[PDB]
Amino acid sequence: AGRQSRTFLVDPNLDLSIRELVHRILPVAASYSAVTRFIEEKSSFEYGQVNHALAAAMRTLVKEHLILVSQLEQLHRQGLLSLQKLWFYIQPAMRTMDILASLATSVDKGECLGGSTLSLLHDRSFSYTGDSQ
Amino acid sequence: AGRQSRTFLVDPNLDLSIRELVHRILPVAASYSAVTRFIEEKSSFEYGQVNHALAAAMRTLVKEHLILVSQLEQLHRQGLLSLQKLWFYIQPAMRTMDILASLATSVDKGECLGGSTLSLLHDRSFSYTGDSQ
Amino acid sequence: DYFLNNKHVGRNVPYSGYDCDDLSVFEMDVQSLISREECLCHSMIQETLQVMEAAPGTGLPTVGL
Amino acid sequence: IRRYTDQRSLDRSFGLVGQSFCAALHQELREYYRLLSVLHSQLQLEDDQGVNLGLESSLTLRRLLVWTYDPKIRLKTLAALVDHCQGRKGGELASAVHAYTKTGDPYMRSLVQHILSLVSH
Repeated sequence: AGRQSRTFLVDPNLDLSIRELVHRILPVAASYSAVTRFIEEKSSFEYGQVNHALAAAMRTLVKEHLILVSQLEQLHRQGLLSLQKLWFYIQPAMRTMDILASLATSVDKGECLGGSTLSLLHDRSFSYTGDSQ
Repeated sequence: AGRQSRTFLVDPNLDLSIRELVHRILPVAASYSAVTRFIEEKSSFEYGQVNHALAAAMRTLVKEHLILVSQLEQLHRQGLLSLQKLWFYIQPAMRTMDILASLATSVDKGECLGGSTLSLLHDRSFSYTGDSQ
Repeated sequence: DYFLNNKHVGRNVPYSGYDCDDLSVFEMDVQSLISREECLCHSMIQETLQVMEAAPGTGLPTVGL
Repeated sequence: IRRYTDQRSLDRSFGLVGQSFCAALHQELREYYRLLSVLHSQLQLEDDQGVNLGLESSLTLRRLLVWTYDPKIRLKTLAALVDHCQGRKGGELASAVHAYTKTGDPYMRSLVQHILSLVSH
């Protein structure tokens, strides 16, 4: 509904602990969906070359995410993937996607364009001074 | 009750020979409990580097004891553990834990700290002149 | 490095085909990374079980004490 | 894209510039079909080998999506270019090509630059 984070419906017959783990993981998927929406929206030429470049970089990171997901799918096809292993493997991916989504949401809220977008990028880069990744 | 060795209540309806064997083994468990209590308390940062290191070494030995106990538990689960085999295997372990607990109790009675603790350790090392282990 | 695999991030991007050979290499690299983490996990599990699996009273660090 | 190419390949009235644009489009389409053929061959190799080789060639829905992510962008860009160039010819076609050159996306920029240079030659 609108520019809101994607909400998910979980089957009520799922384990409560399973449901909580799912609710803990779903934020990553919401971030992915938001990033894809941002990429597709700001990719219009009208949004300017800076927004185009932002979308391209996001596309590269999305490609990396998709590669990761496909490898996880392969592991699942092997039956070697447990839910706890999934959480462990996704934790770094979860953090990366969350950072990307926070940046996307900030750019979208600010309607940053050109030099204002560059300023926002500088400020965010200082905001991530503590997170080497 | 106080700074005493842990006491145990055994079901009175046990075999007298079994009860006596239990009472013979229980001293090892009391020493273990006392040692663990000392380790966990003196493990606070407040205890200084020397006492902290002593507690850490005690913790390592407690971990080794737990490993041994887990293997014995496995043998019982495997049905390979007899009461006499347990007694035999723990007798040296019982003596080791008892020596460690006696040293801990002596340090605690002396409230030995720093150089006084090191002196007490040296004197204890001379006290084990007859016990190579 | 995010910029190293940024083939499509550039000023003078040469006209290339759609050839994803580098993409296959990147996929293999990520798969290798995941497999390496899984192998490390499996090795740690095996080592810890093997330590835990020694004979009763065996494997103790204070031999004979 | 193929419908557009077929529609314009028959029009002699499109002139040499229109034919050149169609030729460039056909060349890019040939490259795309080559890439698609390679991907098909990899998926076919995965199916025929019977081994669950977790190689990038195994036909996963996810693997397909990954391999087609860049192709999807390429095809979308080409389709948008075709739509924007619809009805334009001659110097108007050249102007339409130049207008698409102002895109910010470096991959789109490279593609459009190559197409523009080839059609303008």
